[PDB]
Amino acid sequence: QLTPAQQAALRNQQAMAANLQARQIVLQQSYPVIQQVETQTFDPANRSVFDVTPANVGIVKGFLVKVTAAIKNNHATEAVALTDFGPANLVQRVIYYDPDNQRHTETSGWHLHFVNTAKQGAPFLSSMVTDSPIKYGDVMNVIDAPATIAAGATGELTMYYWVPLAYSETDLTGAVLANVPQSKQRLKLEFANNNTAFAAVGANPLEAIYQGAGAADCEFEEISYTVYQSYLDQLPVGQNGYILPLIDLSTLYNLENSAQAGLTPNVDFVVQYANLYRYLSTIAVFDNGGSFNAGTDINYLSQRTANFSDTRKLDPKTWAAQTRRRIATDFPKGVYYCDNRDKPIYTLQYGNVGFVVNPKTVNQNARLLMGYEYFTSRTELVNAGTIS
Amino acid sequence: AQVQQLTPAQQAALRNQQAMAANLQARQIVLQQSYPVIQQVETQTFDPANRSVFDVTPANVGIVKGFLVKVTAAIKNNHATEAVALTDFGPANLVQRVIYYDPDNQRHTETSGWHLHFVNTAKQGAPFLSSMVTDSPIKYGDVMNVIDAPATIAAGATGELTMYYWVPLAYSETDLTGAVLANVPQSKQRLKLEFANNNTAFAAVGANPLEAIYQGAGAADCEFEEISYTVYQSYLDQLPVGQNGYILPLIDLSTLYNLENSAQAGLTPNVDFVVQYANLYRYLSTIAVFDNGGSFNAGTDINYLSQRTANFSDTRKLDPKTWAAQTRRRIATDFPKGVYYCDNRDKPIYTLQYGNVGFVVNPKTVNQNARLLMGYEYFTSRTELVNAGTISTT
Amino acid sequence: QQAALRNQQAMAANLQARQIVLQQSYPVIQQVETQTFDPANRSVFDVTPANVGIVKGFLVKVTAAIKNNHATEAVALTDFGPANLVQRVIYYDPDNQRHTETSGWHLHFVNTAKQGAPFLSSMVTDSPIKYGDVMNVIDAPATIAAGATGELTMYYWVPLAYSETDLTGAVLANVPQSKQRLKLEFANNNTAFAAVGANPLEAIYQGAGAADCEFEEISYTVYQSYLDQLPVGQNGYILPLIDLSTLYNLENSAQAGLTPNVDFVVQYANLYRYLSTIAVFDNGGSFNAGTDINYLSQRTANFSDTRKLDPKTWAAQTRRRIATDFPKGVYYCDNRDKPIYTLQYGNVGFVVNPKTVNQNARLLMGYEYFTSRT
Amino acid sequence: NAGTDINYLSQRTANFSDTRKLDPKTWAAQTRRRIATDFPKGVYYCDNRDKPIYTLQYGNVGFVVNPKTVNQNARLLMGYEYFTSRTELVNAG
Amino acid sequence: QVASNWEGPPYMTYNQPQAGSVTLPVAGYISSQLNNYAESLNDYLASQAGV
Amino acid sequence: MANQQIGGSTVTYNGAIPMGGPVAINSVIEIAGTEVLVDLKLDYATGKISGVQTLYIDLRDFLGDVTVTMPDTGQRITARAGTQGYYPVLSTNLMKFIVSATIDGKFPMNFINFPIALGVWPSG
Repeated sequence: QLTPAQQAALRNQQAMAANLQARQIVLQQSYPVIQQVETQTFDPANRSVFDVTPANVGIVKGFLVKVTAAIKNNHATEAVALTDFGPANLVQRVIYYDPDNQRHTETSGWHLHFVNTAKQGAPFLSSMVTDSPIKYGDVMNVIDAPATIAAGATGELTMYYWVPLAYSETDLTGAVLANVPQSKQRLKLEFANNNTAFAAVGANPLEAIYQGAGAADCEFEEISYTVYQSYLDQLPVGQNGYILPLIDLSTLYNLENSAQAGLTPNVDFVVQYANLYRYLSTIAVFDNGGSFNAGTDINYLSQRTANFSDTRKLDPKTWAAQTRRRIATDFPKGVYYCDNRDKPIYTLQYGNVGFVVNPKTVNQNARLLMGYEYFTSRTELVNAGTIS
Repeated sequence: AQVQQLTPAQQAALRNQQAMAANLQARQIVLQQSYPVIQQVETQTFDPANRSVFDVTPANVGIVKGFLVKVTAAIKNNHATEAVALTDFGPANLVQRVIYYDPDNQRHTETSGWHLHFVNTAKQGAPFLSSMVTDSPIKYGDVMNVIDAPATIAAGATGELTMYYWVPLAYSETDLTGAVLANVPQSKQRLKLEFANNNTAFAAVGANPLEAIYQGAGAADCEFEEISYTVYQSYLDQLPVGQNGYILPLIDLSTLYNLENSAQAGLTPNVDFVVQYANLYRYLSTIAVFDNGGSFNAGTDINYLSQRTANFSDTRKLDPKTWAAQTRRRIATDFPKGVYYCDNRDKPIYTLQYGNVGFVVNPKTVNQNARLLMGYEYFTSRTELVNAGTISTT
Repeated sequence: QQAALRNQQAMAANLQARQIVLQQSYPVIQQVETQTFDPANRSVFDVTPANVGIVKGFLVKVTAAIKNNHATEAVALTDFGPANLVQRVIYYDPDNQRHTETSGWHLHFVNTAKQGAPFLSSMVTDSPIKYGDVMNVIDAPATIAAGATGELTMYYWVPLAYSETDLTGAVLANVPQSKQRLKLEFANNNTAFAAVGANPLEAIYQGAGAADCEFEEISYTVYQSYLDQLPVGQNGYILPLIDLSTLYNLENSAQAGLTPNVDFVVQYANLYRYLSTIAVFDNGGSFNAGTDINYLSQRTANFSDTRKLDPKTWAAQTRRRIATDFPKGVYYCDNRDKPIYTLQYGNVGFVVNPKTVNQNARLLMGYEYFTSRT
Repeated sequence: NAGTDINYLSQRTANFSDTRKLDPKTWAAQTRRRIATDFPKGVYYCDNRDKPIYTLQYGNVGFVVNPKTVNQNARLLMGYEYFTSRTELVNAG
Repeated sequence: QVASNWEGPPYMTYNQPQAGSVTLPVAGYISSQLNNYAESLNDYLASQAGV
Repeated sequence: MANQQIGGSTVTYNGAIPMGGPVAINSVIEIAGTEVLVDLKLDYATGKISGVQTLYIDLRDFLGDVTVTMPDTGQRITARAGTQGYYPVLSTNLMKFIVSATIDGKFPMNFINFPIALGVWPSG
């Protein structure tokens, strides 16, 4: 007793036990509701940035965003073809904001798709090809895009995005309480337009959808989007009011992305985990000057700690072998996943953690596109004994 | 209560709490001290032009968990120039009906073979007993042909089908709800199996390929040759006898895990067509087949699908693509053309009045003989299960 | 019995300490050795791992550069394929106790069985985003023509702990005079290329030009996965004591003496708790997809069978475990929900009743089991 | 740059909860009430003279910059102005 | 009505091992226990007869 | 001169007295078809013989040589043409054995499990 460091450790142990108890009361007594909040069809030649107001009901868990599009190739003779990211570049940016102006997610289009893949164990909303004579397979075309739009043809695209607030369906960490009176929540959505979704032969196809010799005449016709809100209702009521997990709702499950530049061949390139977050995953995309290679331009990927010690330091084919253990496939050409969900990276446990890439080949205008996925809470920072 | 009619804390108050603490204690004793056995119980080869309905007597051993039904069929074409092709449900239409009566002469599962196949798909998380295609150089894949059927039977060729059915009694290998005790000298327990005729398994061009297996121009001359079948009983042996007989989970062996199916009619375009969930059942999954007059479309004739409630009107209301996206999370693919699945396993529908929860289809183009073929999966309980009697030979 | 309460109170204290180690320590994976060699000189190598923390497995990456020097004929890949690149793996405890002494193809199949899918393979999907075979984690060409050179790669997971969340079978390698050891034998030029009409069991390629196929190199890399930064208390380390006392082993064998329409019983050892069984019916250099076996079973001591199934129904039970079929001739039996202890319920055996038996036909039996001193 | 490479600037307490999170044009609007003009390109002022920032634990108040465009060799120069008490009085005579 | 040796109905529990029971011992093992052997036979016959 | 080595193989063996009994195994070998594999892992697991420590190889009527190989060790004890003999072997808990010869023959072979010192009946 009597020391504020261990007096705070005792009430953090009691608050964590009462939070896990109140969580499973909620997940037993509530009901999952999913309802549509907005639908709009537009033209990207006029406007391509939209803001959606979700409903302030219940405990919000996340958003399902269907994006449908039509693309005409108006070239005379030349065709185009899909990129490696493809229809995941239909959305360029997803931003969500709390009713307290707390930013939750600021992914790109491709980074939100890869976190949806890595949290399923398979490519997101795909259908496996089986040997069954019963006609399963690709019936409804949930995520669909033509591989080639010829000169004069038209291609229908479909894409789905799960924008997560809560962590999972059994972990309500990051969910937004919305059954109290408060400000409105904000879900900003920037879409692909006629400048960012078609790339010429030789341009950087990172955020493009199609690339080819007829991309100068390609254009959009329509883009429709539908947003569905997934939330919990009929919340349980106790003797003191609502029974709520009080430090799960005040924790943020976030999905930033970033970038860095300045890579030198055969020199270790460190991207530090900057803030005091609890990092859960990490996606590195090696944009080697518009070129994307399957590990032949990287010597090793690694993760360092404070005393310069690698806690994993693998070949690019061995880094991809740990990816196949989780999602049962490979991420696209140039994308490197790092799972840390069992022991999250926290730069207050063993010092400062970094992310290392040692490149073998470096082209001009080469960069490393990062994507983070982490937890954020409020750090309590008591004084231990002496002040001086 | 805001969304559900009975709000799982106050629907737990409608059950005896002292009787379910003793029920979970008896289930974990049974699963600890028993052994999973699977035995072949009946085999028969027949020609369906003579006989097609078969009563199969299962063995009176242990606590029964389910039945594995292997059906093998050979099909001759016998046309001059035309060929037939496999339908969408395909080899799953080899069993037309399956009925099970327990030792207490209480009907457990009564449905068709296509609906039994889809519940077998939905509980696995993948298409039932299928092999996925991978990139591995080691020769995995389709080696043994567990479920197998030819895609095209040419003019004067023979095709060989194989199909497996799991007829569930217990819900899972751990939850022993719906299992029956059969460790008795005699019982009124049977397994009725209707099979495909030469009339219902071949459909001509234009006819409804719902219960059919093959469909084409040369379907008038198509014949079966043999529809040999095999039944495997899966049970738990060596029950933990304590004092006064078998230690049994009494509420688990008195609950039924049923798989009924139905057919609703009366659809008109651009309005809601509600199918009422029944009273006092605990619904776990719903399967709707939109038979649109012998034609099956991939979502393009539905405005939206929904699950409705009396108060708190729509709980989910999605596009046909968004409904299929919730299904691709569960079975890692989507069901065949015209089939729509609804999962209710974490929150089962148990609603204490009749039409309080309903299933909605809002169609957008309706043909003449259009109907919805519903398939349900639920828990129910009409009986109580007091303890039994012993012999004591003089 | 009063002695069944302390051995359940010892499991409760062990499971309390397992969730302290898995929650309050750091998972590390670091490279311990790499070496490139020519298999004409040597093919058996010993790998000294790092003696730190709680070791829970090894990841072995093997590459090869097979060249076909024939004049006109080619060779084709066998059914086991690149899984015959490591001929044997042997692991030794820090107290010089042998844990795992299986072969290469059996280590790959338990890797397949513990995942629910073929090990480190990419499944084919309908997705328009270019997922799939990008990095070639496991890769080998299907044919190697005359004068060509095929590049192979193959990954093995040598397990010590049972899974990532279950630390049973793990090895505490923080001991002073540690004898921790990992033997590895590789395919030389005599065991990897079989002629037509030979036994393609331990081979990799087989064809009319296998008499002039040879290796150019084999490189291996070993990675050790372990748990660092263990919780230290006042009385010392906080460890799952009867989890590190238990072994988790993988063995293989070879039985002979098969007769048509006669049951062939292989007995389970009474000291082990068997978790899985893999039987490869090698019918004299020929492999068949169930068309030479009447049934397979798991018969107990009296005469009672527990799973007496047709070879197609036996394959139906493995398709709800690994979601595909093993190669032709390979049969899998799962007992993870209830392990074959065969000390608390009689003497269980494994039965194969064959239909056709050729000359020099054998039955290879891979095992996977727990072991302790209870 | 004149605010075109910063998303927002802020002052959060327990690394979580911001107290003045503003975009660069509203941040410059708070200094036009202070010095009646704009500081030069790249210079951002934060006034805390009415209630000074004073913690008892290190890092329990932070200064946040969320950039938008970052070039190589980018650094953030931080000028401070603060009061500090001495441990005793100053020995007048 | 309770009996100190009643293990349940004797035609159902005579060949049944007990609860934990990894390996069963024999009930007696001049060379070993003798009056424990005789009382292990009287306790078994009292189970088959119900006091 | 003074070329150091790179890799050796450390491995445990059987050299003590069994707490069962002195137990040998007659495993008469038929060659002129292939090489012959002997696997005694089944006997080790099922309660029988604990580990092969000595071989008795009986080549009296054979015209060629007979080679026995341990795979965990690589030891290649090769008995000679018209001789019988006791040979101590370095063998592990894996009792696998690769028996070979030159041409033909039937050979009485005993897997002995207790230490018998070496001897060979004719010498030269």
